[PDB]
Amino acid sequence: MSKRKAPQETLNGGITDMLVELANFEKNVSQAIHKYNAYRKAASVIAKYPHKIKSGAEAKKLPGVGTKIAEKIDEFLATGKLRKLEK
Repeated sequence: MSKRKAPQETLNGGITDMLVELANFEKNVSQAIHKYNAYRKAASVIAKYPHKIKSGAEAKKLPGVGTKIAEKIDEFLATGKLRKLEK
């Protein structure tokens, strides 16, 4: 796109894609602004991070990420797959 080229080594391009996607679902919805900044801020630092998050702690140390969104990051680096186990 002239100056804005895609990323050669997609590091955190899969995570931000799930935080930026649902993030729109937060603001796009009425009573969903608290969770909005959750992925909107976490996806911002990760989508614009110069390195990869090793464990969930590496995501919490980032400025803007809390323990809720950062907790989901640990599950990403932990196993990677997210079954539908709600218990």
